[PDB]
Amino acid sequence: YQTERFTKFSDTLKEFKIEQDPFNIIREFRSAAGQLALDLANSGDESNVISSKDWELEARFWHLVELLLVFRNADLDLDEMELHPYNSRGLFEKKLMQDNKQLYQIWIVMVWLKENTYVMERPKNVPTSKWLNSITSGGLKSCDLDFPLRENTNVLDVKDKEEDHIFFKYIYELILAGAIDEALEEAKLSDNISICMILCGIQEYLNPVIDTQIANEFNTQQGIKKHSLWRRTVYSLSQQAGLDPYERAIYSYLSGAIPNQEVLQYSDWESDLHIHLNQILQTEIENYLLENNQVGTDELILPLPSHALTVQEVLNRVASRHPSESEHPIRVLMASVILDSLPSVIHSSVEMLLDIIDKPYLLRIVTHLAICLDIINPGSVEEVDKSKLITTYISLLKLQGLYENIPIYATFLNESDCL
Amino acid sequence: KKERHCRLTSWIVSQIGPEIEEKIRNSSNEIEQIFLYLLLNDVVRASKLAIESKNGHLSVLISYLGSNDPRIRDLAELQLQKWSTGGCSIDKNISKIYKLLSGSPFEGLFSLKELESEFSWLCLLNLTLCYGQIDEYSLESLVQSHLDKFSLPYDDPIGVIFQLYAANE
Amino acid sequence: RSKADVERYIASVQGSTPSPRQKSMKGFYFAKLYYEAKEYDLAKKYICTYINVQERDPKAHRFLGLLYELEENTDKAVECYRRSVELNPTQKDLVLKIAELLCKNDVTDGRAKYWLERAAKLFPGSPAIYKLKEQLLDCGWNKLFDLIQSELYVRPDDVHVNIRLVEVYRSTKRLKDAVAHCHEAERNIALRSSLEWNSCVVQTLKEYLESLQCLESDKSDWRATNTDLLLAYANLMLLTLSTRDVQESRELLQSFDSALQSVKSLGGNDELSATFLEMKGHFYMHAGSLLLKMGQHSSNVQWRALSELAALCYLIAFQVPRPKIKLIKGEAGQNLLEMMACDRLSQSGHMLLNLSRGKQDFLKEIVETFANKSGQSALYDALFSSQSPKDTSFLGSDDIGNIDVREPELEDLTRYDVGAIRAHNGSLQHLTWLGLQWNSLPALPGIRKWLKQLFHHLPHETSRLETNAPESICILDLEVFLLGVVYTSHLQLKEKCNSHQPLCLPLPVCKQLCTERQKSWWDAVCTLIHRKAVPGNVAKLRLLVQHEINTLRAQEKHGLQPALLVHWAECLQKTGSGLNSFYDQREYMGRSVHYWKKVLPLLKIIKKKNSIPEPIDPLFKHFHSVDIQASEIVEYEEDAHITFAILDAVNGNIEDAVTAFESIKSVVSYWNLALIFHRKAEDIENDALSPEEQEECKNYLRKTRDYLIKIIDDSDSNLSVVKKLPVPLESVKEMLNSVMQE
Amino acid sequence: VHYWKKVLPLLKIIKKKNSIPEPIDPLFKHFHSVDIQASEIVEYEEDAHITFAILDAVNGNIEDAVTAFESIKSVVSYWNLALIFHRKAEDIENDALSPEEQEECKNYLRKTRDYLIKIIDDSDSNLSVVKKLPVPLESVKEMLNSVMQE
Repeated sequence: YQTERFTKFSDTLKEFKIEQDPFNIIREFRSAAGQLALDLANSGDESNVISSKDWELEARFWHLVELLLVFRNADLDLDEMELHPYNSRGLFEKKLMQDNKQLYQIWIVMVWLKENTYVMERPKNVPTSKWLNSITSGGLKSCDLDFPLRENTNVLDVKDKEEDHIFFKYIYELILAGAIDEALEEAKLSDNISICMILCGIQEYLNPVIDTQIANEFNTQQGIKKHSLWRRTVYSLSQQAGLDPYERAIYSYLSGAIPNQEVLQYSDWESDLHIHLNQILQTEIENYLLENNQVGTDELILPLPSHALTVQEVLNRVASRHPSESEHPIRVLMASVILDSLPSVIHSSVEMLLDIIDKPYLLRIVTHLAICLDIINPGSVEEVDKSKLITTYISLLKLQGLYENIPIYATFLNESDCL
Repeated sequence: KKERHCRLTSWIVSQIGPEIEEKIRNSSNEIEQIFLYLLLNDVVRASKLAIESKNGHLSVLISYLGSNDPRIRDLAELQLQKWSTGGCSIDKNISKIYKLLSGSPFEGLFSLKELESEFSWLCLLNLTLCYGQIDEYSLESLVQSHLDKFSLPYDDPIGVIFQLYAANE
Repeated sequence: RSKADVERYIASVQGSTPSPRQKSMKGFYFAKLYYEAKEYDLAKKYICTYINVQERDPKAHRFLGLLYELEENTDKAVECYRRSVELNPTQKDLVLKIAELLCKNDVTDGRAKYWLERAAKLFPGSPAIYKLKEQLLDCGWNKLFDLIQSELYVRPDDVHVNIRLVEVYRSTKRLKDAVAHCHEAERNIALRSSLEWNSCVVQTLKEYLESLQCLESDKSDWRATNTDLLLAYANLMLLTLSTRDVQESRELLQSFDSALQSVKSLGGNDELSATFLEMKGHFYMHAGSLLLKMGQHSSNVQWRALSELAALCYLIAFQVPRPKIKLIKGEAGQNLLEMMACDRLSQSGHMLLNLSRGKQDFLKEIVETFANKSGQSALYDALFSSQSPKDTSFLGSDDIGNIDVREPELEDLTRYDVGAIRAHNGSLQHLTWLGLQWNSLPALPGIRKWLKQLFHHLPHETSRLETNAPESICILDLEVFLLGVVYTSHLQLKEKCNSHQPLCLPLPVCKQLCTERQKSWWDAVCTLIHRKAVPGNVAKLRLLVQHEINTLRAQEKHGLQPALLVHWAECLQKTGSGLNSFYDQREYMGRSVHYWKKVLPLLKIIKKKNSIPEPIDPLFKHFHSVDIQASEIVEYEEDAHITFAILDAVNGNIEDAVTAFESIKSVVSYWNLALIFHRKAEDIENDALSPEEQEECKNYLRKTRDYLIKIIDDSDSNLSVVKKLPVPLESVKEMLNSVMQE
Repeated sequence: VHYWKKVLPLLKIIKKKNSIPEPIDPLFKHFHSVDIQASEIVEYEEDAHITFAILDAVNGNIEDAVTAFESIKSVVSYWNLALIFHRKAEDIENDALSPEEQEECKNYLRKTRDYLIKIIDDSDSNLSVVKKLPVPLESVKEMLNSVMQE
């Protein structure tokens, strides 16, 4: 049956033109692609695993589109936040994310990135308690994480290191996926209290009593006041070798830094891009705080880089670092959406019809995207480009023998007359 | 309340300053020094020395001292019970630092009360006031909490003033 | 305020914040009031100091640039805008300004060219963009001509540019080319609707008539150009009456009448003669509309006398026969002429009626009293000043012979409207007017046919109804839209006159009858469909349409009062229930059921006398004038249950449809019961099949006969039931004749 | 039911992929080895709803228990549905009483038979279901023998 696909997308358009909000179209496009992603994936010829991934990718694209256009377009402007110098850093961070839409967009994108991150299954047969092997062998004179750092790592049993590896890797995957609550649960429950505690430093300080404008979200002070310190402390910890590469990786991510080579070598376009947007973000916040004298000089223990990249440049670098992946045609759209250069790319792939015909999803996707765009933002895509796109896709509806559902797509030109 | 607390604790640090600096002068062990820096309510230099002496995890932990995060409090205490039930051996000063993170450094079961004989009473009171459970208590009932654990010398007047302050009701 | 009010506030904040930094940070808010007190050498230094501390504020920098603009210091003003623009790129209007000012001061530097390119991509093909393109060139005749031509290639519908082409032709005194383009451009439907273009058309033609070149060249094409002048006059008259004031409209009439008098003498049997015929009608129609405009403002005695006079004018117009279309040289020309004919009969038609509904056979009196030549002088009197020579005025010399004095037939009127939908480029003004004119009549207009005449091959319903993307726009959406526009418009005007007839206003005289929101949508979807949008503005137009789709389909956060939904539901049921084909029946019934399914939850809350959650900035204004009452709830629930049954029948659930239809003894349920009983009989009626089954088959045909007879019996007895018939009475009788002969 | 009532608030926060507040010196060591995942949440909510229904049945809210049991087609819900349908039949089955009521009483015993048969049919087919039985398979068959001889 699967050669139904176009129906689903077409179907969604029917429902829209007929209850005469348009963001639902895309939401459905997403779900549609996802549903199809499942079909080709389950039981299939290994020629299908490929086009299955091109559907999952499809789906992620629709999601990213929804998220960003919702934020950008459903922008109806709220009330400005008036801080005082007595206010906590927490509030200033919030203010920053409110006022600077460019940067919040980075947040949105990171959220999307996390959403679609793979995490291993929870490690089984985890041991009763930490470093149990070393303790049992005798030779841990101190039971604290820093003991084998104070003096040769030869202290820790091999099996203990192997388990610490399992743990820190799992925690790392969870952190990259946004699963911070799960990471704290794992830390707690796996007898890694001190690491847990480390994960608690992630929050900026708020006090509901002082920072009135969040006395709703909070009933109790929380987060840590000397955060610039925390951050250097963690970063330095991240640079100290004789720690497991995933642990160092974790601290890197937390300090707004770029994890060690041993770990980073396995990160893909999404993972890598995520890492570097995290860096942009971290740097930008800490700079925002410095420009408002909410950082205390004592805390500038160490040099961290102060110069934030632009999303443009991060993308360019990550691209050159992952050319194959970068060049994949829906991930180009992903980037195009991220930079807003989107009608830009529409008109572009339009002129590539004048090695876009070779891949099937593309001509469809661009067309339905163009439709959505001009629905949500009348004017968005050049009238001509709509004409050209629908023209060509329609002729494929004909080549597929689905003339049945051509009128729906017609509802965008007087050129429709000619059908 | 925060303002008053900060001035009181800066002042106590003014007083205990040389005592502790002397003690840091004579220590032969890095983790002990880290602890003493916590005795001067200097979280940052403790964190730094930790970092330098290659005690990095501790270093991170240290950064919590003075945020009263009850999660961290109950976790630190938990770690301490687990050690104090088997725990073949834990360094004498790491346990002290964890006990500081517990928020109840004498009020306790790994207790710093024995430090009664090694430090000015004021020095230990600083520990209760800085870590101790700042948010949940009023300055007065906090100070009172500490005094309830230690008799001060009858003749000492700065002692007397703390007692009159805590005595409130 | 004064000088004291602002300079005394100096000591107000000086005593509140005395440090230099905060003293200078108040400079912008100090300068805020000196700009209001007409102090520009002072306001300049106040803002300039705030700029000394707040050097990154795009608002302050622009404010100084706007102040240097009042000072006419271009070099200083431009630089200020630049800083605000480089700080904040979203300030599009400043990119135009910079480009606007750079081209006016000096073009020698390429910087003026650069900023003009950006200004173009921020405002695709806006009216100002070309203006700047011409300014930059100014700093030679052949050079200007090429710009306009290259500009007209991609922008043929721009009023200003085409005007400039005529002006350039006129500057080189090659007027023959000026009229030539003027003639070939009178085929453009957009330009024909432009007031300023038609004004240019009237002049460039007259200039050519008097021009030495017109006589020398030949007298063969003289008639051809002369036709366009009359056409231009008609279009110009339609527009001048609506926008311009009483004085200007009357003045245009005299030029029109002079032209008519100068043309009638030639006569003949060609396009010019045929054009004179149709334009003659327009003259009176517009003259009648012109008459009614004056009386509206005036007293009652003048109103009746003027409306009496106008009624005669519209009558004269309506009488004028359909022009001889075959007699024109080309297909475009003849179709145009006919289009205008339909417009004349339609507009004058509804006016004739609305004025005749006031009294009984009011029309007869109008003719019997003013058809007399005395009326011709009373018409010339009220319209014009008697001082002008009454000999060369067409109005005074026309032979008013045998006025038909026959009120118009609705069926004829419908085909006039449908044929004239494209008369005024389908402006929502045009349709909302017609829709309102039919709001008082017993026969309803073929809206679905109007839309088919406008957006050809636009599907009735789009397959991809799931999303609101505006590529899925359907004739139903539009039909659903116009219904609300008219239902909304009527209520708004009803409220207006209540505070202070609404039907009686002629189309030009009345103002915008729809909300600018609604008008913006229609203009957008129109430009989009007809493929006359702008590549840059495509995305904006597309979204503008998308915004309203979810309301036309009663989706998330629809700004729809329950009464308007019900009106949509029933208006589509009865619209669909009268259609012949199944495809159309299904669609219209589907949408009707859809809207019904959205109302009933509201009606149930309203049924227990609770409050409806009012909307947020609705698309169709709410009104308590038509708020649903409990007295009418049970009826809608019943009328809806019919609409459900009808769709059940069309889908195949005959058992449930009949079970429902039979439950309510309604005239409409008979026509449905009958129509579906007849089908079960006719198919099985003549093939070889079990005899017992044949008897059961005949039995259904017997039921059909009975239900049709119940319709006619109850129909002839009461008039209210005649109006409830889902199809015409004669159509019901038509079936019965065939039913019984079977 | 008590412990269930304490978990479900946690599962709901875990259902939306948030963080659980870790404990202070817990009595039973936490482990990320068995940390609950979204993949298993809907199951627990279902398995809990059974435990609710079972207690409702034991307390007397048969109407709500059956309404819940029937909602989920689980092997365990059969044994409960069957066990409670059998009791409504057995008590009313032999005393002098309205004949119409007697027919309704027998009707329940007919449902008991059917649910026990569904248990054995699904049980013999698949092993995973055999382990889900709230009581031993032979015990289910034991009742059925007596159910039908009644």
